[PDB]
Amino acid sequence: DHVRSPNVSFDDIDYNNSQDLHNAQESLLREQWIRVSALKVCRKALESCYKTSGPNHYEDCREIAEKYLNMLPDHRIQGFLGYQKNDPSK
Amino acid sequence: KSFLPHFIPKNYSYGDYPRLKPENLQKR
Amino acid sequence: MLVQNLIIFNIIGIVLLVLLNNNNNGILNKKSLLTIKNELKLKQIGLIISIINILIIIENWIGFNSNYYGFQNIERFLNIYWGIDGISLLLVLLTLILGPIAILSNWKNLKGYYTYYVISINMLVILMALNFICLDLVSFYILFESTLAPLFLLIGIYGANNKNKAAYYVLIYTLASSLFMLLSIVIYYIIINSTDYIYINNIILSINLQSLLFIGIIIGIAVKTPLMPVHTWLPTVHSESPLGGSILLAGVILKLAIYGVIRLLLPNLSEISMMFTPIIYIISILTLIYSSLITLKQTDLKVIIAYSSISHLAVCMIGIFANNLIGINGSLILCLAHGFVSPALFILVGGILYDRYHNRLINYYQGLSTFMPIFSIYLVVFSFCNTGTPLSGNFVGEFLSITGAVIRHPIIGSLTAASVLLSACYQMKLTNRLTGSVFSQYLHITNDVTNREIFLLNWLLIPTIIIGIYPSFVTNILNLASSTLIYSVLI
Amino acid sequence: HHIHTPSYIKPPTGGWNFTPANWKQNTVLVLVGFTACCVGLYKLGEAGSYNPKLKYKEEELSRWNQSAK
Amino acid sequence: GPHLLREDASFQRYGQLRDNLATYWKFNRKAARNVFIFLVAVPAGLGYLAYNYEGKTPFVGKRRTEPIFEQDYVPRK
Amino acid sequence: MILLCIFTPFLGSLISGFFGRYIGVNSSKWIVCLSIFVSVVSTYILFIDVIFNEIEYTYNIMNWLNVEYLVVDWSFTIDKLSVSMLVPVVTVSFLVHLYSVSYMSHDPHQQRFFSYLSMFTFAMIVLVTGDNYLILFVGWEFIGVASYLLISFWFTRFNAVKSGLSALLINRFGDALLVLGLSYLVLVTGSVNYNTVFALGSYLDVNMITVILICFLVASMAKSAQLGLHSWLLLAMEGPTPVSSLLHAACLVIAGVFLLMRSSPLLEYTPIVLLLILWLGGLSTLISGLIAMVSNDIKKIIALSTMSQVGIMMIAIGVSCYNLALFHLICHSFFKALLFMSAGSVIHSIISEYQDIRMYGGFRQFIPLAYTCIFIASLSLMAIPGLTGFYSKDIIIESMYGEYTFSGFIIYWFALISATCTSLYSIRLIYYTFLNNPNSPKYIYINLKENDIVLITPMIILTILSIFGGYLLRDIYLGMGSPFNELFIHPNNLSLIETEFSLPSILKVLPLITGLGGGLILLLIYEFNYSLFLVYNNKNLSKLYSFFNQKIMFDQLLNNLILRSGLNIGWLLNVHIDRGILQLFGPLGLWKLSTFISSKLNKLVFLNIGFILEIIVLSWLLIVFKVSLLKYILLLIIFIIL
Ligand SMILES: CCCCCCCCCCCCCCCCCC(=O)OC[C@H](COP(=O)(O)OCCN)OC(=O)CCCCCCCCCCCCCCCCC
Ligand SMILES: CCCCCCCCCCCCCCCCCC(=O)OC[C@H](COP(=O)(O)OCCN)OC(=O)CCCCCCCCCCCCCCCCC
Ligand SMILES: CCCCCCCCCCCC(=O)OC[C@H](COP(=O)(O)OCC[N+](C)(C)C)OC(=O)CCCCCCCCCCC
Ligand SMILES: CCCCCCCCCCCC(=O)OC[C@H](COP(=O)(O)OCC[N+](C)(C)C)OC(=O)CCCCCCCCCCC
Ligand SMILES: CCCCCCCCCCCC(=O)OC[C@H](COP(=O)(O)OCC[N+](C)(C)C)OC(=O)CCCCCCCCCCC
Repeated sequence: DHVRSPNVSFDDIDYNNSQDLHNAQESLLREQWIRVSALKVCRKALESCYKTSGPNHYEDCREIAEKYLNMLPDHRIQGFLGYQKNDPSK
Repeated sequence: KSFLPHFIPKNYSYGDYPRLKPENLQKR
Repeated sequence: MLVQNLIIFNIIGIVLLVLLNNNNNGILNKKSLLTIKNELKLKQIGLIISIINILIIIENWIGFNSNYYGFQNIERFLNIYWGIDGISLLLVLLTLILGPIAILSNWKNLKGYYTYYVISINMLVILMALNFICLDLVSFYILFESTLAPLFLLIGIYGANNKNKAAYYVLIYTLASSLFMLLSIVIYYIIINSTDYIYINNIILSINLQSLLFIGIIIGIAVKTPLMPVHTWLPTVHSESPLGGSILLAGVILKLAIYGVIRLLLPNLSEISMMFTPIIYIISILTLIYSSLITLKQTDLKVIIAYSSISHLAVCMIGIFANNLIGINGSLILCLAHGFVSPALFILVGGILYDRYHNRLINYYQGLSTFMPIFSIYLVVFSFCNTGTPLSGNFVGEFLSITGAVIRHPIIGSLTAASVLLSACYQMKLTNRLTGSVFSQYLHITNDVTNREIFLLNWLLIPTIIIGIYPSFVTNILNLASSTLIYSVLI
Repeated sequence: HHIHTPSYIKPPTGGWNFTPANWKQNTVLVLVGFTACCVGLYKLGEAGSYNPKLKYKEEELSRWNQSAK
Repeated sequence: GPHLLREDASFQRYGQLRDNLATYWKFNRKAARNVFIFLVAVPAGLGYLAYNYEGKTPFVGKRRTEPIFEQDYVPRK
Repeated sequence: MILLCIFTPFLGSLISGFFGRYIGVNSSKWIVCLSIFVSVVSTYILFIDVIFNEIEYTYNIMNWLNVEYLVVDWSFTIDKLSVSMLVPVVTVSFLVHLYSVSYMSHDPHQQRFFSYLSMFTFAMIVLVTGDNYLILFVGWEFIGVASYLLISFWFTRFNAVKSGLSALLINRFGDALLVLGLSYLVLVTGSVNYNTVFALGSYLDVNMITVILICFLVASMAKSAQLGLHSWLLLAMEGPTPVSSLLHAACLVIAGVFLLMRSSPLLEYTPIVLLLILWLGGLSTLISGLIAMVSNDIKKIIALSTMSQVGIMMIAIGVSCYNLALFHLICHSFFKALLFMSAGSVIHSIISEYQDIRMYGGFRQFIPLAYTCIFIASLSLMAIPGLTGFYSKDIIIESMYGEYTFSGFIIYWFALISATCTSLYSIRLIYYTFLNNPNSPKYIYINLKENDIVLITPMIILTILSIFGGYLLRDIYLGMGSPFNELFIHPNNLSLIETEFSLPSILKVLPLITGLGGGLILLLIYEFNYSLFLVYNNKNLSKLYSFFNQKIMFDQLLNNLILRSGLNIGWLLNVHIDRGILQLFGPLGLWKLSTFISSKLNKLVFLNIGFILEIIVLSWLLIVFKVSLLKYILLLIIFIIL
């Protein structure tokens, strides 16, 4: 069937647990791919709004375009190695 | 009148390989 | 199941060919019956063995999960753990598919000793294929260097006039450079007590130690891709090695360097890879530009193709060191697309022309389209694939690799676009001459492409265009495996 | 006329003024072949094509902009 | 086989030389000038461009925060 | 209906390509002509639906690229801009294929010719109908592929072979810049789809917009033969005349114009690039006409006219008048294809098959139908009032003055001179070929006869299009307020009104006076006072004549300097790096080092009591010496090796 993301953070596990570190690595990967899925859906709305609105696309699709331009920098795959090997609070 | 292209050496030395004046065959 | 069957079956195949062909050495002075038609039966058994190896990886492909994170088919054999992921699975299949092609390319153009050649080809294929399924650094090095023993003898026995020069070059350039990679592996086993992929991927080493380990490994990788300035072995080896040796060298052996980056650098030395990327990009960009301009002045047909391979593998190196999915996928697709086009160009240049005229000098060939129209069609078609014309897997690999470089480094990654112009400069200078003007006065009219050579060209062209039009056959498998290599902490 | 060496040079395009003896027979087959799946192109095109300016109502798009706001 | 290629001695001499240029190469002042340009000068130029703009180009979804067209016109007379 | 317009020419390419051996020469030509005609009728049906009824078609075959956020589909969409581009492409392609049936009837290789010609047609349809830039790039590359095979079609001719390579490599230089622009588009916007990218044009950084379109500008110059990458255009005359009639009318030379018109939603938000397009177009209009007045090959003269007219489209794009550029693009494809067709008619009619107008003369009576086609097409080219070139070219020239900027005023004079030079080289071409005293042998004129009806028919059809067509279609593209949202014009850049109301009446007829008045003066000199055109007398005139006849010496400068030094760099790298320092720091250098060292060591192995006793006793000094001296002993030992 449709498997699900085992929501597991690096912050709540012991890396010496081989299976727990594997889940946190998988958990971070699956949440980034969903954000890529969401970004593509938003871009689908932008394309349909642009085609239909014609010369009205500047006003009609303004907030859709603004949201796509905001999500684009970070709604991409970043990997799990960066956050696994770095502690932001230190 | 007719002149050789650029980057054509006026002399060379490659062992026993025959030494000849460069002839641009396009002008034959 | 995979590794155990792939090794046991091929050992039985190796022993079987030795038993049949060496049972009559003892001053029998007989005429045998397997020696007829250039050892046809012994050639056919080895050809069948190569195809069966492709069937073994398929049985494990049917059960492969593209939506699973981690190595699959995890197996223990000879006290070594063997596993496969999306990246490894495609490289294994590429390696095994070229096995039958290497044998068939040398079906009737060897002076003798066909059993030895077939065994060495099947031995080279399995050792390279096993290199993609090992799961530790030491097992990677064992399979990385084990190919040198048969490859050295293959060149020196079946090679061209300068085979002695080429055999020494491959043995010394690759062995000396890989020993520097062994030094880094020994350091890993000393301070961490293991060389397992997963074990070492989780350890962060000091930034100074990561620099020393990176340089040791990169020396072995840079020579084997190859990159400037340690590339001088490849053109000499390609021009003298037999046709099957050139196919495996240009199709698999060079791809082990990219897989070395994927295993030995990205997941374990992640912090230091970001530091080294500008240096990697500079070296690779100059490798691409210099090799393209040098290719213009070449006069040997098989050396021109050898320098063409260096230019495209610089692009593969650029893509794999991009820290994004676009570049990594583009580099992997370009590796597979190159794995078919480059062997095809060696068959056209060093397998069809050479088997008829036995001369690789460019000055003897022109106007071939007058009496070799079928050869000219395949020559022209593969030339446009080699320059990354769209509808070919090369373009999809090249465009994503260039795009991945631009995303990684907008300023210097833009120089990668010179691959589009420079590759067409030297490739279409050679093709425009072979198919141009009157049929050469130095050649006698002979047969056109035969059925065997048509078969080889067709089945190297077909995968290139299927990947070029629908690369999602490959990107679906690579998607989850490639996403693990990215290192970034966005806040 | 000239010598075309047609004994062994038979490219897919013909090689120096090649018209086979049974060209009328083959031409009808190719014309049938060309016409048959030229209709196939038409049947596929009418089913698959769509108007991208009529897929979503303008009222549906106003909600999108506000929700994404 | 049947020697389908008409071997040319001058072609063979020329081709043999092009393969063996390394024998006659001398590390003179002319060779040193080209070695410095190709392996030191040009890599340094790319070396300084790569690290100068390392992480200095955030060009993903880059926005426009400044007008393009002028509001008022001023004649030149 | 949309799949019929796009892929039917591709089926015609396959049939004459692989089944040409089986259906023969005659039926292969006509079946390919059948496939193009199906695209003609399909395009006209779609033209009514799109332009007149505001209906868009889109067929999404399947996904091409699906790498994370980057999603590229094999989709083809037909809108006002796309269906307008198909009108010159498919129509002229059909009338060139039908022309080629009788023109190429003496060629031993006709199945291959019609395979390349139809494959070229399919690529151009792909370029203008793809839904994103990657699909455009697929057509962009295969146009260059098909142009390479068509220019080098007579591959036993050494000139045709090197001309096909020249066209391919310069365009591949443009492709390398086009790829970079697409990579930067993915970097900034994450997409190549027209619907996504064009919605973001206003909100993107100006520098990012400028970088992408500068890359698009370089690619546009190579295909459209603007100044800098125009050298391949006259080498393209080595191909058969039907190739010239197609490539230079509704095809590859216009691909660069389309790329800039497609990008108008982005191109409007970067004035600096538009300024460069204006100047590059203006320079190429002036230079092309000046070269064409002293050119002597009839196809080269027409080819230089093609370059001059494409530069007229570039200046229109520069002032953001995209609608005028598209309209002049459509009209030019009609009367320029006619000029190439009517030039090939004269070349075939003369039994010597000369192409030099200096060997022509007194042809008007013997081939009156060919003269009429050239005459009408030239007048249409010369923008004679009432004709199709008048409704598309006069407005573009006047729009330069309607800009009321510094650059607009400069380029107006460049356009005005090009307009005047257009009349000059048209009259000169007509005089030498038709109205001059006969320069050919007498035997030529008794055999000078018109060609068959298959050659004539497309010329008549294009002749009518060169008379009325511009007047009928003017209101679609040039009408004020006519909705063409595919070509976006920013409200700050609308100049159609001050162009139409503010210009002086002297400038409304100034191009007409100089062309008609100047043309008559030129015609009188040839007929009555030809002694002024013996320019070999004056040394300054000879040098000025030689400079333009050699095309501003650009081809010499390109080959002798840029190409020679480009190949010499590879030679220097080959000599001093690959065969040089990398051998010294490689096999050859280490072999000499090994031989030197091993020769020293071979002298130390000999059976001698005194030798080994001395070495044993010498080693005792390592015990005596303090260990800090080890590196000095190491340096001393290396000295002894020498
Ligand atoms: C010289 C060598 C000889 C070989 C030369 C020719 C090579 C063969 C050409 C085809 C290349 C193979 C690629 C097609 C294989 C099928 C790919 C596929 O799986 O399509 C699936 C597609 C969407 O998938 P889905 O929605 O999930 O439904 C299916 C679920 N299994 O579902 C679909 O809608 C299927 C649609 C298939 C459409 C036909 C594809 C054939 C190619 C025509 C389009 C090519 C792109 C257009 C390019 C035109 C030029 C710009
Ligand atoms: C990118 C690829 C990278 C891979 C390349 C790595 C190798 C780089 C090293 C390059 C240096 C060697 C190449 C140049 C050496 C040429 C030797 C030579 O020509 O002989 C010089 C001289 C003898 O004179 P002769 O040769 O007869 O005539 C002069 C010609 N001008 O006699 C001499 O002066 C030679 C010097 C005497 C020997 C010095 C020995 C020093 C110690 C040995 C060096 C190696 C150390 C290795 C240590 C571990 C060994 C187990
Ligand atoms: C996967 C792991 C496999 C390991 C086993 C290797 C094969 C053993 C062969 C022994 C039998 C033999 O020497 O037989 C000889 C055979 C076949 O020669 P032939 O043409 O019949 O001889 C001629 C007889 N005539 C004249 C009657 C026709 O040559 C082979 O098989 C060659 C394979 C080995 C080459 C590479 C050597 C590398 C050594 C180091 C490896 C890391
Ligand atoms: C978009 C993808 C399009 C695919 C289908 C296009 C049609 C295919 C035509 C095949 C038949 C053909 O042209 O090759 C066969 C013809 C043969 O010459 P001939 O005219 O019979 O004269 C025969 C007289 N000789 C023998 C003197 C030539 O050419 C040649 O060998 C000429 C050499 C150039 C090779 C052209 C290959 C073109 C491939 C296109 C690369 C993308
Ligand atoms: C560390 C960075 C990566 C480098 C990888 C290793 C490259 C080594 C160089 C290639 C040598 C080669 O291939 O040896 C093969 C060459 C063949 O020479 P030939 O062409 O037949 O000319 C020689 C004959 N003549 C001139 C008469 C025509 O034998 C030699 O010269 C013998 C010297 C061996 C020295 C090997 C030392 C290797 C040390 C490696 C670490 C410094």
